[PDB]
Amino acid sequence: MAKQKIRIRLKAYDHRILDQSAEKIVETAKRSGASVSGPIPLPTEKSVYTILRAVHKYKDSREQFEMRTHKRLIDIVNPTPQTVDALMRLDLPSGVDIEIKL
Amino acid sequence: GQKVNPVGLRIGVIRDWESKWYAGKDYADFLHEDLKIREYISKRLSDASVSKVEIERAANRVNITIHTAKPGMVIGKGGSEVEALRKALNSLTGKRVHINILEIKRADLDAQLVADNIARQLENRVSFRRAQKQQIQRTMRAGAQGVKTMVSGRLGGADIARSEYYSEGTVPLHTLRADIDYATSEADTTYGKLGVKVWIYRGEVLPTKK
Amino acid sequence: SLKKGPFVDGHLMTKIEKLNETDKKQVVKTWSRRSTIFPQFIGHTIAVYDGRKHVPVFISEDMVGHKLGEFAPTRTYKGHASDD
Amino acid sequence: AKKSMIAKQQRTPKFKVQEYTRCERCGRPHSVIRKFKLCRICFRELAYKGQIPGVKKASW
Amino acid sequence: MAQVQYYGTGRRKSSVARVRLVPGEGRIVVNNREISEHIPSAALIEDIKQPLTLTETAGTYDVLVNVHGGGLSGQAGAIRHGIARALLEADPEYRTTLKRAGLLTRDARMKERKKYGLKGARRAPQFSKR
Amino acid sequence: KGPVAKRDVLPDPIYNSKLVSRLINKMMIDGKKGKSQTILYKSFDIIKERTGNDAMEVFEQALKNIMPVLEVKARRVGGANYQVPVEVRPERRTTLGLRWLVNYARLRGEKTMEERLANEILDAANNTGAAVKKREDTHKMAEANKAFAHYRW
RNA sequence: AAGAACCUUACCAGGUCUUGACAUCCUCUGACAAUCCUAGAGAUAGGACGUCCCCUUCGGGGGCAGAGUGACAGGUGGUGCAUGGUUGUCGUCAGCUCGUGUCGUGAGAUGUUGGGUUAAGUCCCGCAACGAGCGCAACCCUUGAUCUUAGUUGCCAGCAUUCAGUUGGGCACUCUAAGGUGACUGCCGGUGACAAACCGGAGGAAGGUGGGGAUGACGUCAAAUCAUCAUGCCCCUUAUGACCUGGGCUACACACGUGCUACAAUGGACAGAACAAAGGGCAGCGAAACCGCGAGGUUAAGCCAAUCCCACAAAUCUGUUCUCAGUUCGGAUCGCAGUCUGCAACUCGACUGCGUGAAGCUGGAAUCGCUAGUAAUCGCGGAUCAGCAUGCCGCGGUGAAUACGUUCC
Repeated sequence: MAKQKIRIRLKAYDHRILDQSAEKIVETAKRSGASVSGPIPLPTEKSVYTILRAVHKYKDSREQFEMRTHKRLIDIVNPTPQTVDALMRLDLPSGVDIEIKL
Repeated sequence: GQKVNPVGLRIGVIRDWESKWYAGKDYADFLHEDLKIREYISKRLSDASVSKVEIERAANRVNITIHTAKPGMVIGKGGSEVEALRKALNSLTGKRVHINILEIKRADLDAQLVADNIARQLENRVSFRRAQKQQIQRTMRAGAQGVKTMVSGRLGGADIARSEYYSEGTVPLHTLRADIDYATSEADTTYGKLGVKVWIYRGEVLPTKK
Repeated sequence: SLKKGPFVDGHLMTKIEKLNETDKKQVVKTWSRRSTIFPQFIGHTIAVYDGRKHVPVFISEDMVGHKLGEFAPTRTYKGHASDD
Repeated sequence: AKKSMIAKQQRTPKFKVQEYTRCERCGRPHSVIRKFKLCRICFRELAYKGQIPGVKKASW
Repeated sequence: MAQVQYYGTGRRKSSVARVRLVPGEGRIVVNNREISEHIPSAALIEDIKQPLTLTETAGTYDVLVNVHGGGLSGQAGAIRHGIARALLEADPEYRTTLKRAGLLTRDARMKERKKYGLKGARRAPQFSKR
Repeated sequence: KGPVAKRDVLPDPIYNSKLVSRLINKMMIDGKKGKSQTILYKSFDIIKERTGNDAMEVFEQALKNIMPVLEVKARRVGGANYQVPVEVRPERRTTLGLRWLVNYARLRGEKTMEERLANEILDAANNTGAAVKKREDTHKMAEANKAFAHYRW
């Protein structure tokens, strides 16, 4: 009964942009479609960075700026071509890492 | 410190980054092109002026929207100027471009503009004290819960060095919802450069839910 | 070093080759001290460029795998105050 | 001599090993992270300027 | 789908455990291994088994537990808090004696993140005047 | 300020009592509960082997025998130091007892650490050894010079 | 200094250039650019093979080179006793001030003192003062409890399957990240003016600013950085500039600061067994198979990664063995033979095999850290990075002793 299915994945630094993008990318899945799996959470990987405060010495004082990387997955049992043609247009967001695979 | 920049704290919790995008195979190259766009907008800062440019990119696309106190300076007559700028940027970025424009209401309220203006006043060799007073009066005309301002380096050419600051109303940088605008500027008198700083407390932001 | 093999810059190779086949010229300066001594190179005397001054160096049969520039120390001794 | 140094770097090295990392915004070599090719101070000032998401600062 | 059993998650310092109090002989099972075997010897294992003995004594219920993360003592402590909370879910009435026992809460504590300029997230290597 | 709360130790299963757990705390080095565990059980075993008696009894008599009744406390009010004798807190009593116990046990020089802990604890049982001698020395520094610490301070 | 073999590098020595290595204006031709040979250490010069492109009725447009030319360009040159900018320090200490008014000839004072209370100028009450601003606090992040939404690459309990959560299935649970719940002295009791607050107890996953981080107030030290950048002034310019080879930044009689490894039987050595977290990876991580004692190599699957790889956790536990000594303690120093990276490992790289087996058997005077998951200690990862991490930044394992107290520093 198992069969290959399209499984779009999203990635972004900001999360509000990411789950707004998730809602926008599943909303097209809902119309002219069926089932529509929700956006399941992924572990997310941050990158820490310690940098010196002073231009010269005083290495004892520093600061940690870091960049987290969120990830998400979305699925749909029915390929439904009409919402795939609808999928081609995406006004938002400029900052998103959608990836399509079947 | 002794004074950490509020702009380095406000971002994230209460304000958006000046340039948002995603990366990507080349995180550096997007940053290079964007910093170059800053380098040319800085050339546009010479007279047309700008408070800030917001930037967005999505693979072979860019959204370098501008907001400025004087919108017609960059548009020109017939809109030819924004087009020529669009070509000058298209020649460099190597990708499609469509620069946007915005006209801020009560533009004096913005920290970048008042800081650039008082800096130009320092270029005009007007007394720095009276200039800061006119700053506080003008921002008072702008209407705000609290405002602070500061200048450093040579002042009137007197003494080896001096630093001054004036303020009125609450200016709570330690507040995490303060939404305080921050600005810096660099005057260039023959006696020497003049450091410029200004803090603008727009007021607390109340979180929403639906 | 490692394998295949010791590495002269290669100009010294043709130089010592021509000097071996004929002429038998003696005493020649070199800036490239990195080159290792070779069996074909034997018996030659090279002025070694330490930097400050060239130091002439005869080549005994015993020396091959040692670097040609190793024999001349750039370092100046010692220098110390009250000896003994 | 930073102009001579960036001129030295932008030109192709005689050997590929020679290419040390350096930021474009400033000509200072040394202590430049390779992953972002920015100055520690370059990245510092841009960090107060805010160039990338997000939080910032000193979490976890 | 078999006979009814209670279960209680129990973690400590990044070491999580999933106990299952199935009634039976009372022999304990950790990762398909005996507690006498999985952590020899180790006497502390009896301290992992103490809360059941401190409460009336004794059933004794069989335990099928699956634990992951942490070291041996940490995962064993996870077995302890895990059988403790499961015993809490056994009957509501027992909880009163449990207040005297403490033996719950799992006090969250774990090694502190290192401070910059410090080796032990508190310790400073050295100081010297002049 | 004020007094601080102190945690009670998890009781040792063998022999039940928490005080033995206090020994598990003190004898331990490099943060190893297991090494203290092995030396503890081997200690009970070697006590079981020579001169038969309950380990808890000889241990109890030993710890009762190694607690000082008084302790001096140096204070420089003027020229040269001046120790002040005072009655010891029972927690401080067992603390000094166990610390001088493990310390002198460490220096016994025997090839087996457990056997010399045994010889030491039996020396405490027999009113002898370096530990009892040291408590006696503290007893000498005390009493003989308690007059400055009579009821003054 | 988040990587000095060359480069970096600035400094030295030698060899070379003067509108220049780098930017612009002019006139001005011409595409620019490369393919090799010759001489040289390179730097570059001497030759040929070569470029001679794109839009225009001929003026041109375009990068770009070359030529000359005045301009200029250039300095990690001097000045942090000219600075902007950025950062230490007292100090995450609770103070520093202003508006109005009052008092004082005046400077100044009152407010900010006093009583109680607090980590706090914290709150409360009173007070010739009433307010307010910058801080503390709160607001944020992280950690812990729980719910809801959402179940793959992650998850395996209930079911069958298998060498294997691996494969059917399950999407409970662990786990994952969004929105919520929760702590506020609030509930009780006592003290206190019935105020603030403290103490005790209950409730509770966490109790009395829960733990940690971020958050550093007016200012002090003419504190640090002209050498990140920017630059006032001063100085140099066929040279304080530029190119290159080699050096040096690693010196060596010694002093000091700061780490690492040990001086050993709670141990060393061997064998077996067992528990992590977090991070990194496509110019990359590189499994498995095979070759070599080892380091690595040959070859190559998979992985843009909750899939796969870096990758095995180490202490520990279980036994065997040595039986108290410069030792089966420790590893220094050096020799020989290999290996990774790189045009290239002499100066001045790392690692391995073999051999050699310093000193040190716990350290004077003196001095440092730390109140609990802290000290103690064991391994792992990353930034750095061709190669080079005992340093730095993190991750987790194991995990205490003591705090009577403000006499003294």
